Amino acid sequence: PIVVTQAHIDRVGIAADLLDASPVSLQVLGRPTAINTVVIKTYIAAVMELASKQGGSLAGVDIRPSVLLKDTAIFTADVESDVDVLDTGIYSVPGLARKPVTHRWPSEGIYSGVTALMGATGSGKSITLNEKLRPDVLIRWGEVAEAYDELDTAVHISTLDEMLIVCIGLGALGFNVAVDSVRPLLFRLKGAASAGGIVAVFYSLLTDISNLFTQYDCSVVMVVNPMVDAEKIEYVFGQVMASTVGAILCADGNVSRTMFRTNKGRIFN
Amino acid sequence: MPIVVTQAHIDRVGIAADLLDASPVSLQVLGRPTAINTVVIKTYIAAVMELASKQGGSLAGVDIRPSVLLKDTAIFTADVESDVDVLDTGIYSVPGLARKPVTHRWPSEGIYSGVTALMGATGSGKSITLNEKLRPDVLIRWGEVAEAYDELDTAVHISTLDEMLIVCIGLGALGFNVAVDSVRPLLFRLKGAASAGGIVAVFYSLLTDISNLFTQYDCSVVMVVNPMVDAEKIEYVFGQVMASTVGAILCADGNVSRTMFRTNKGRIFNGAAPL
Amino acid sequence: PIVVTQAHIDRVGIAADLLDASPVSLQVLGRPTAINTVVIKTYIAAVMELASKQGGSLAGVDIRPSVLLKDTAIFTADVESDVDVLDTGIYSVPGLARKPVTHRWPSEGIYSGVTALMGATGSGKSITLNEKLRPDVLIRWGEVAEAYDELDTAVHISTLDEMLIVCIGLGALGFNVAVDSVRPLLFRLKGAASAGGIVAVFYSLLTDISNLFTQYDCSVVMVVNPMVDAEKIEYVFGQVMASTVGAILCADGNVSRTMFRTNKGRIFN
Amino acid sequence: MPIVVTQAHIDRVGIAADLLDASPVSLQVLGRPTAINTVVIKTYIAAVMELASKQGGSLAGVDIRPSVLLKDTAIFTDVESDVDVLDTGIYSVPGLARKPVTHRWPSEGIYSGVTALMGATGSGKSITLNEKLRPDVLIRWGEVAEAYDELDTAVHISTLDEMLIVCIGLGALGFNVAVDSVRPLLFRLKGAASAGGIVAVFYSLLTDISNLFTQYDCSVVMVVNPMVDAEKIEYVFGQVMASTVGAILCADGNVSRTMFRTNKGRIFN
Amino acid sequence: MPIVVTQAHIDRVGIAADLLDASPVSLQVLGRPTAINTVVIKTYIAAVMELASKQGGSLAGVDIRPSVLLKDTAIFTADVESDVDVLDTGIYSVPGLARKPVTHRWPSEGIYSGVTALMGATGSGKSITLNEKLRPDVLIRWGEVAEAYDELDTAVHISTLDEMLIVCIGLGALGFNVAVDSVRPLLFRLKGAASAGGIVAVFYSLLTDISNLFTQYDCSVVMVVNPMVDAEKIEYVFGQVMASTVGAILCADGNVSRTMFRTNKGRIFN
Amino acid sequence: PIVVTQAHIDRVGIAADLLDASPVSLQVLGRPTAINTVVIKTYIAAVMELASKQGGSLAGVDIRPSVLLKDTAIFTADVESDVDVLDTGIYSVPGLARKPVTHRWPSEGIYSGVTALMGATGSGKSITLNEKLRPDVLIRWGEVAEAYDELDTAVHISTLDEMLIVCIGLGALGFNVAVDSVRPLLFRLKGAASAGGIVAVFYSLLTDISNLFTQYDCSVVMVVNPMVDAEKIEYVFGQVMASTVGAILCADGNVSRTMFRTNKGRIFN
Ligand SMILES: Nc1ncnc2c1ncn2[C@@H]1O[C@H](COP(=O)(O)OP(=O)(O)O)[C@@H](O)[C@H]1O
Ligand SMILES: Nc1ncnc2c1ncn2[C@@H]1O[C@H](COP(=O)(O)OP(=O)(O)O)[C@@H](O)[C@H]1O
Ligand SMILES: Nc1ncnc2c1ncn2[C@@H]1O[C@H](COP(=O)(O)OP(=O)(O)O)[C@@H](O)[C@H]1O
Ligand SMILES: Nc1ncnc2c1ncn2[C@@H]1O[C@H](COP(=O)(O)OP(=O)(O)O)[C@@H](O)[C@H]1O
Ligand SMILES: Nc1ncnc2c1ncn2[C@@H]1O[C@H](COP(=O)(O)OP(=O)(O)O)[C@@H](O)[C@H]1O
Ligand SMILES: Nc1ncnc2c1ncn2[C@@H]1O[C@H](COP(=O)(O)OP(=O)(O)O)[C@@H](O)[C@H]1O
Ligand SMILES: [Ca+2]
Ligand SMILES: [Ca+2]
Ligand SMILES: [Ca+2]
Ligand SMILES: [Ca+2]
Ligand SMILES: [Ca+2]
Ligand SMILES: [Ca+2]
Repeated sequence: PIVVTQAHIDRVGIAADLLDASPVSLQVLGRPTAINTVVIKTYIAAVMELASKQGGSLAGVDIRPSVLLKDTAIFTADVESDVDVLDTGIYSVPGLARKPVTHRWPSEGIYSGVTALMGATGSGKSITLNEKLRPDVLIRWGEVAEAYDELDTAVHISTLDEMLIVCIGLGALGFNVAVDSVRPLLFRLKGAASAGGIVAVFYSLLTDISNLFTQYDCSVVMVVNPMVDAEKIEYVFGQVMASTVGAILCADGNVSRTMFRTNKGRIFN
Repeated sequence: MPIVVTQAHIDRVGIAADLLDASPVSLQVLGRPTAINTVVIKTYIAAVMELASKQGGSLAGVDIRPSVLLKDTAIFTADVESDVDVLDTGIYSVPGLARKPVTHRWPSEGIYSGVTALMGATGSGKSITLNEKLRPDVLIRWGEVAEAYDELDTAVHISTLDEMLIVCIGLGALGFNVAVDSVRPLLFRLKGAASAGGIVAVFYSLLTDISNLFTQYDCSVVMVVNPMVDAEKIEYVFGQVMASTVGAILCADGNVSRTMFRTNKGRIFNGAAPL
Repeated sequence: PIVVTQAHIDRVGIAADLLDASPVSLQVLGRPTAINTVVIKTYIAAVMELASKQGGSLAGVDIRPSVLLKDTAIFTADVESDVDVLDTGIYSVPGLARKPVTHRWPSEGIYSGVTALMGATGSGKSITLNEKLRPDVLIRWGEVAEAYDELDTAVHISTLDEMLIVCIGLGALGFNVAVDSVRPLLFRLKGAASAGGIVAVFYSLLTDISNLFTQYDCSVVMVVNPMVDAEKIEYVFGQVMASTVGAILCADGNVSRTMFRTNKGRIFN
Repeated sequence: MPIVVTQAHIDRVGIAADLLDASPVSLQVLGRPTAINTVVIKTYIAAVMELASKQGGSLAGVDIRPSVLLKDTAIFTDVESDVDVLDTGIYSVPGLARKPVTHRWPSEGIYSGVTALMGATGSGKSITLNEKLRPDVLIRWGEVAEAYDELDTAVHISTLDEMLIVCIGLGALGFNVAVDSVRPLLFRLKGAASAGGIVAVFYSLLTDISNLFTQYDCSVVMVVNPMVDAEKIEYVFGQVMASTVGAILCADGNVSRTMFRTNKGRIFN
Repeated sequence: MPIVVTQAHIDRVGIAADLLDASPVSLQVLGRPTAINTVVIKTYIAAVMELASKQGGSLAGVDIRPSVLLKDTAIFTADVESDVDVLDTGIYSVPGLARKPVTHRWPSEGIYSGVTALMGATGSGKSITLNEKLRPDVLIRWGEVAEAYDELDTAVHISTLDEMLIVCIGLGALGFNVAVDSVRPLLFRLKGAASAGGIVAVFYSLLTDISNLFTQYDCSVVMVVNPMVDAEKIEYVFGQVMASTVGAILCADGNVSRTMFRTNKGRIFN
Repeated sequence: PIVVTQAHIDRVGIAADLLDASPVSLQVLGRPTAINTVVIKTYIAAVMELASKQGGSLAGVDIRPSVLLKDTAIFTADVESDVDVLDTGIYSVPGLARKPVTHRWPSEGIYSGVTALMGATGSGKSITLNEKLRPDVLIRWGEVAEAYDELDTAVHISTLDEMLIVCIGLGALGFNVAVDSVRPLLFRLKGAASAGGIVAVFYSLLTDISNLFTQYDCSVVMVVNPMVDAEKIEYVFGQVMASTVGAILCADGNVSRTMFRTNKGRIFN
């Protein structure tokens, strides 16, 4: 189940302070788009109210944003992916001047941010995620019908707005949030593929997503499976390590390589 | 050759209407998420049942084509380019099922509701395997040249993607074993930059979105997917398709080279089961 | 000459019925465009009236649509080849539920549809067509001045609309229509080249053209010459076999391979 | 060096006007078909004859340039190169149903149309043209300052409209017109390169240009030098032979291969 | 860790304002040339000096971020595509200096004003070399994940390209040793057809335009440049970057592989 | 210094004449754009007045167009580089019917036009330019801070308009003008790369620039260093020789190959 501890209730105020304190945006190949912080706060309030009506034990089905919120929009006419960078400007989510909040998951003493669970198709990413990682909240998005969908920890979303709402909203409260998968975004990345058979803005997006979680004290594990050649996966994994707080590589059902940025330092395997 | 409507199908009509009304769905490709008008599918089911009633249960595939039964065949309800910022359009994937999906005996025993993808190079024996080994109840024929399968009473000739989804969701929800030969009109018009495997990445997302659309409406559909891909990259593309569908079949030299089915007994790779 | 028999005159009514019975469209990389059936009927009536001015014998020059019709348009603001496929929709010309009408040309018992005469430049396609196939009507499009242009069977067109008018119009009446060449269309096909150095929509167009002829009981032979590498022609020919009712490959002035879908079944060489 | 107007040229003026008025023509590349204003070519012929009358018939190439004789040099009366082929339509200039008028230049008994003077850079194309071919009128387009520019046969143009005006205008009258070179058109041909490292519409354009000259009884030699690999030139030359009435290949200052479509048939070397 | 304002910096304030007003500048990429609003940089300098006055000259990088000091962070003053005719937009390159550039002691002795590119593969030791071996006065952090360098009092966290240029031109002109870790948010968003070396040609033009912008405002800036390039193609790109920057440093296996600096004693290669 | 001789003063009238006599344009992948000749004349007049105020000895800094002219625009809504060639038309600057004016620089008896100083990065182009070629006026564009910027011959420009103003303006008067570099124009050439890893319109632009100088009796040396592979430079230099009046190849700090079109003929090394 998804259980709401006193620790989560005590974080509600802090989560609001974090969201209000820093105005954030996101950019991909178009123009920077602001994130409406209010929506995330509204989601937290709705989750806590429902957790209250229950015995602290919540069902992932009941906490999906489409059910709790009237509108699921986070981003507040239309720009092409091939527009001059000087006409749109460039935005990256700012870093944290203070020391980031540490976590015990996915690794001991890991800083707040994003962890990328990498590997070829059928390498055992989903298996590693649910058996070895054991997340508190499992966001299921753009994945086919599996055994993980019947889990009470599973929260089924449709949009990128919904993913960020659940990730920032619940992650800030202290929950160990995971996403299986981020394929709907990755498989719709438009642009000229750079070195490694993948668009360069992919690495910028991982950093922007990681810093978004670092700023809101979230520890999120994302399954990242982009369309890349069997031999080019090693290069891409190395590049992703330079763009995320955590990185896990899967091969033949087992964990091939690891990287975690902890309070004890950067740890490689 | 005929399409027979059992009491089991008649009893599913209400259930199907509820499934459609219960969840609002959309679809996206490289542009803006587009809503699916559920009403049209319900209207199609009502028209099929009414005609099944006039005839003696038994129906001809020719008579159940949407262009004949419905005044308008539109399912999707100004114009966006395939190269527009992903943040200005947002991203949509059809949501998964929180409950256990309805199991089926076709195309494999104890299979979950969703989509099965019948892969293979040209002349690998996809259409042969589909009609001889699989034996579907309803055969949707789309963007295929004149073959023996067109003279079959199970054959329903469509022209649009809207029509394909109407027949697939409409009849599939009622319990019919629906098949699509081919899905090529869609595949050959996929605009975008080709990813690893000489095919657009959104192709795999579309298969998952189509699979979940059928999982939500308790459909068991087999779609024959013919990719414009090099002889050596077909193995990679299949491996990728397996991770995007409830069922996958590879064809090579008139036979079935590889299979994958997500059953109630678990995920089965290359089983000892004749189709 | 192009001789009009009583058999052709008796088909006029049936041709009009076939055209009115089914509304058709066509699509390439843009949006589906409807085919104005009326124009084809008007062309048939004009050919029959001229046939009547002569002794049933017609000169190919006199039956060109630009001469017989006030407007040659068949397709009834502007869409790019890289627009969302969900905004335009997808269209394929529907198949025939009934048995297709059989023909004696280009092969015995062949079903109505299209035959693709393939081969490298100077492989003998035009020679094979005019000497071995010997068509009743020879549509000449996008080909330089040759001996075939002085033939009374030759009808010189300029547009794709004109090609379909003569192909559907005369083909429905029972004439053995041939197109040399379909290069104006092929060489202007915009889009990213798929496996085999050719746009994938090329194979969809051949199927849509074939089914358009199957629906109107036409037996047409089109010279399909692709800008493809000398060794990649075998792959493309195999791909075309899956998209047409007939397929003929030319090499060194001789017929290399054949494929025909007949009443006796699919025949390979 | 001078351009002399014979009685034979004066007697062709009426016929030339009759050929231009008889058939309405257009041209297409990757966009939409654009009509050719025939009147402008007639106006040019009348201006050349009027000047030939004032002088002794001995005209200077400098004095017969369209920019000097005509107030407006436009022959064609905004669409992207990546637009749906069904929204623009397809156009190819129609073939001649009658036998084409034969010429003694560039080869004996050659049919009216276009001849492509091919070869690598510095293979001796310009040398072969002026020394071995000896053209009556030498159109100079997109070429650096050479000895051929000081010639009284040289007519310096700037636009494609001007090229067609001088080619059709003077060529119809019986003059042996040559173009060195067609490089500004070829190097501005936008689109995805097909087999041989060159856009497929290049071969369609050569056929459309050839048929335009076949219809107006012109015998034109165009030096065609597209950006192609040193070893891929043999493939491209073979493909061009299937798209033109004449084809000449240059290597090490000499003529490597030749192809001409004559009244005695197609002659290869 | 702190950012100290010397009398030398205070004496440069007037000169900096003169340099900015004297020459109107612009920037171009694949679109149309866009003017740089000089006033914003002057306003930033005034805000930094006023805060340095309230403190004891000792400033925290966090307090000097433009988003905190300025109401509006825009430097560039409807929308053009990256594939538009070059003749319809025109071409702009920031002009060179007719006079001798103002030399510095950092990143190398007697190096002319401009930009230095800190190159290398991912995890080659660029960030390590920057903070340990280079020791910058001001460390601009942009498009980089949470690291130890973010807790430094020299660290100034930006979000936009406008902010980067404000801090680089503003503080660099006063004489500060400014560094950017990194410029990945601009590089990874560079739209266009990749030229020889698996990278867009306008990348080299941008480095020269950025270099000259610093040369004109007597700025000594070190930018870590890490574009998506193949493991073996990095040598070619580094050689090409040397022809586009005043300084160039290559990193390999945590150490400095190669160097290039344009100094008063001449161009020095390793 | 930049010294103004009586020979330069005597050319002022001839320069205005040459400029008024022929209206010119320029085209790249868009539409042809006219060059305002008046601006070049205005620049010449401002340079001569300043030369007359000073001792004839000028400073490159004082003759920059941005300082002498109120507006630096030469070209007089927005077209994409992928637009139909038939909708924009094609323009090439016309050739000279008369003999081009000869020069003693960069080679003896060389015709007026452009010389391309080619080579890989650090091949010695800028060293060869300033030590071996010794230009009168040195235009500095798109280059980092070097020793050449402190020179009194150096004139710092920002736009393509400014480059043409100084090149045509001072070049017509008899000055030996050089551009280091033309990289801001080369590196911003949008379009599909042809054979040799470079856009085909690059060669057309060199010919158009050369002919622009041939028409205005200029002798200009431009260092041309486009992004091309280390082994593909030989092919490109070969194509450039067919597009310019002069061509110099640099390697290992010295001159590898040369080509000059002189009054004594074309000289190769
Ligand atoms: N092609 C295959 N053949 C056999 N077993 C496979 C195949 N693909 C996947 N599997 C099995 O599935 C497991 C991986 O499951 P899963 O976690 O869902 O992979 P992923 O999330 O990386 O796509 C493997 O460890 C293996 O047991
Ligand atoms: N090139 C060929 N030569 C011979 N037989 C062929 C050829 N292509 C296909 N076939 C035959 O057709 C069968 C496949 O038919 P079909 O099911 O329609 O293929 P698909 O649907 O995959 O295109 C093969 O098993 C074989 O008997
Ligand atoms: N380059 C060539 N050299 C010699 N003969 C050739 C050449 N190209 C074609 N031919 C001749 O022309 C014949 C083919 O003519 P044709 O039917 O017009 O070819 P296609 O229509 O395929 O282009 C060949 O069989 C051969 O006799
Ligand atoms: N790189 C070169 N080295 C030596 N001679 C050359 C070179 N390029 C051209 N030539 C000379 O120029 C002649 C070709 O001149 P030209 O007719 O103008 O060629 P093209 O028009 O094909 O470019 C050759 O026969 C040769 O004598
Ligand atoms: N894949 C790796 N395996 C082991 N150590 C690594 C790896 N990647 C980076 N490192 C360590 O990190 C150091 C580089 O850190 P850093 O300066 O942040 O690199 P960069 O800024 O170039 O990405 C290396 O010297 C090494 O000690
Ligand atoms: N990578 C390098 N390593 C060493 N010296 C170099 C390098 N690149 C250039 N040089 C030096 O600079 C000289 C070339 O200078 P320059 O003319 O400015 O080059 P460019 O051709 O880029 O204009 C060479 O002769 C050599 O002394
Ligand atoms: Ca998975
Ligand atoms: Ca089939
Ligand atoms: Ca032929
Ligand atoms: Ca030449
Ligand atoms: Ca770093
Ligand atoms: Ca240099």
